[PDB]
Amino acid sequence: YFQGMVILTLNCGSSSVKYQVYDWDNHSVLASGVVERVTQPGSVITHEAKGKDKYVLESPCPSHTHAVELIIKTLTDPSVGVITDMNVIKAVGHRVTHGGDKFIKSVIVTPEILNTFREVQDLGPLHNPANIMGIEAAQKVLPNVPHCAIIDTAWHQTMPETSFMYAIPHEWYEKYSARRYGFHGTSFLYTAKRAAVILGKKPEDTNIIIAHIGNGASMCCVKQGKCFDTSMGLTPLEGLVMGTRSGDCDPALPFYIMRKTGMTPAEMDTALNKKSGLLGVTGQYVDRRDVSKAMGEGDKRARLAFNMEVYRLQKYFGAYIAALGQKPDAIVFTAGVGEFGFDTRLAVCEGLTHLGIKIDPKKNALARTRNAETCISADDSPVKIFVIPTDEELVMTEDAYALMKGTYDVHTKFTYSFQSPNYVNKARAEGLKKDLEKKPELASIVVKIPGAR
Amino acid sequence: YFQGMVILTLNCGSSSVKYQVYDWDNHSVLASGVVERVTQPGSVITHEAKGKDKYVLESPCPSHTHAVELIIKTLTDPSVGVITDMNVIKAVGHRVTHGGDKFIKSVIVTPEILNTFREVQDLGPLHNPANIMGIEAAQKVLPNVPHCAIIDTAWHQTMPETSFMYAIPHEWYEKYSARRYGFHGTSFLYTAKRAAVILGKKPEDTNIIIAHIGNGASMCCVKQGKCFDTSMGLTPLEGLVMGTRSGDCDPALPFYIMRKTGMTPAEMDTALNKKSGLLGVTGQYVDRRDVSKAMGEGDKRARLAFNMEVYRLQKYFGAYIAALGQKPDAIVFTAGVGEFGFDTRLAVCEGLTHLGIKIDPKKNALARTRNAETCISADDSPVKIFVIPTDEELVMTEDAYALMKGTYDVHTKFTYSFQSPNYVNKARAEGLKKDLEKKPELASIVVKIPGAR
Repeated sequence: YFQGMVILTLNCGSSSVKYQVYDWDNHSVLASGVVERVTQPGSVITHEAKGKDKYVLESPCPSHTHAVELIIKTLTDPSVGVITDMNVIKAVGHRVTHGGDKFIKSVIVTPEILNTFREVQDLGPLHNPANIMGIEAAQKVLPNVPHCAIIDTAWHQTMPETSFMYAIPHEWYEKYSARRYGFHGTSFLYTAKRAAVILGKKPEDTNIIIAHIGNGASMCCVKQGKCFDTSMGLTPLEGLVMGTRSGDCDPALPFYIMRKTGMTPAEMDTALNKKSGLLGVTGQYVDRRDVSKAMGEGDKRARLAFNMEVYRLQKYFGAYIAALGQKPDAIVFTAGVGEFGFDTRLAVCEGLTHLGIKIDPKKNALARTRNAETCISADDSPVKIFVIPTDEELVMTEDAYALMKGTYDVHTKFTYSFQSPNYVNKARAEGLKKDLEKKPELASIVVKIPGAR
Repeated sequence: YFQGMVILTLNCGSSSVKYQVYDWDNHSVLASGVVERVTQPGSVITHEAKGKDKYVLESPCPSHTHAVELIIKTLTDPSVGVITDMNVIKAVGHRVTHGGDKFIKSVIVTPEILNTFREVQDLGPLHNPANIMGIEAAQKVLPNVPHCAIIDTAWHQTMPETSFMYAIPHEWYEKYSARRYGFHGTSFLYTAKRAAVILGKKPEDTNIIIAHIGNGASMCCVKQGKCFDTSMGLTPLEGLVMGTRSGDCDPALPFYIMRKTGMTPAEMDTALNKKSGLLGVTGQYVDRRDVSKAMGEGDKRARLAFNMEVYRLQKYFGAYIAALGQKPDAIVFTAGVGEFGFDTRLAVCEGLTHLGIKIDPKKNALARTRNAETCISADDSPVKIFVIPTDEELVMTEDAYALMKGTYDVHTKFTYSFQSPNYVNKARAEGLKKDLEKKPELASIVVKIPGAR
């Protein structure tokens, strides 16, 4: 088939470049991978091509430009590559963490848009610099395609002022744009649209609450198909318990600890972002799988951390049920913990039965796959409970494709491929076949999509 | 009657001493008042004796000791005083803001207890110093009676670790006692016991949520008669919108503003505590009455502030309903806004009807008095809604009396006078008679107390 409608997506950190290559016309992920230790000694690419063994190559990358060059060379390599030449790529979608209130939707990057991103860089100091370096790097390597910014905060720009304002001097909002922004926008967008499909409803008629529980974790209250409130803040620090981030805390606590320790703002910022969360409580574990294993071994710090995560999730579900003003149609679990953390999901939902959330423990225990969307609520639960594995890369891919085509708009005026009842994820469909060979009962909880033919 | 069982209560700030004199055996408030501008030029006492016109006298008070001496001289004065001599006072109850996790209940002050308070002073740096100066001052003026500490954090010491731990390095808890403490303890204790009386239930069987909405504002989740969670934090800054405090905020926001402004921790701490909240949003108003009046005049900043307060209250009610694991027996509004802010109460409760909270707007509009406990929910509301005017001074009075007598203990093992169905507040009963002359329909919403004869 025609292989020339390929989209590259990139997510660049201070020392890494994650990539995916998507063939739009054949609806397939051709490859994904990561360059690690970018700007550091020992840079190394790990490249996973469809149907091939993992490929690993050490090659120095003192800059993000070297990392993008290494990706392209690997993708076009005759033996391990997946595209015939670099011109097979027709657009690049880049992750940008923070758009302030200057960006409500994805954009094609221009010099003026880059200047605008510089205005907001100070809102996302720990993330935007490397995202922008990645844009600048890829623009040099792939100069003849549109480079698009898909912005983690943009989904949340529908929040009303009563949700996004902090109770702070109004001049801090007016002069410094201090307000709640929220993150995980591509994940919430994707899972909100999938939830509408599963419910058989137009998005604008849906009222749902989504928990993206990954290493970073946040919740979104989706009222009439749009973000109404979300748990992260000006920055990704606020809200739920996370792997290394504190989430919610008395704003005066960091200042107290500073007076006790001598730490300065940047150090306190690092402690709250890199040494808190589950790692801080347990003293050693970031991954929820390690927390759960240690709890089962009797580790009281892990048991505490697990329970703190559960309790804060319960409180946020309660808060956002209140915020919705009505019973939600559904709650959604996504990201790694949402998809695999059956014990977290059980403990959260068992504490919410008086709010209409009734999990079925047998269904919940079966939902331990990234390859299927499932319903784990009891048949008669007032509120449906879905596990919807996310697909941030597909949002980035489709935004770049639609911007390149000229049809992209904000989601209240734009229709995504994955809003179709007949949308399929080819790689996940193949993985599900394998999952069902080993656990046939999983088939009984896969969602039944209205109108899917 | 015998007039010699008198208790003095004191609440000392950096420039003020508030006092009340309670005759225990005659169950009556003899006087209350305040010395203002203590330690400052123009110190002045305002003294309100039962049945008398307000008395105001300017008299220099360079120290809290001078302020306590002025109070005692005024109380024993032949024309404006209320007690024959200083030895009529048999105990003094002092407000202490912060007890850390070292104090779970009220105590008679000794030198060793004062040393222990010094260990925890750094947890309550903005409040404890003047509270302790007040103790030391009154011990010199009234050396022959017990001085008792009634501690705003103590009520909350029943919180379990899953509620009180922040997701921070465990060493910050272990070395610096960093955790959630909560405040308004005397108000929550009093109103929780009154709510149990009104419900006709033993306290240990009650599950209620209390909103103390004063200039400072916080909420308490009372599970099985004990604090389970509360909205203030390590310090009084966390949680609800307040007159000048921010409440909840991304912990990284103060550090961002610092980089934008040059402010240092103590200054940022002052901005978040003294220039935020309603004052920050509106730019000029602290009192909810001014916010509501300005909203009615069309002030968009006041309308925003009012709505932010309402919305955060809704979210906390939702969170604490979740935390309870069951429908609450009741929600309670108290303190000045809880007692008089009918518009806040209406807006909050109308957004919670799907959580069982059904206000009756006619009842709600009648509940604008400090002189009665009322029920403002619809007759068939799943969750009762009570307005219970608080009485922090009575808790302080009774704790001091019971400590002096030797019967005091933590509230799970001690019975207060106001747990009786037949408890009456004499001054409020007289004020209610006057309220009913002007608004007879108020009588229809006054609580009917089971077992009250």
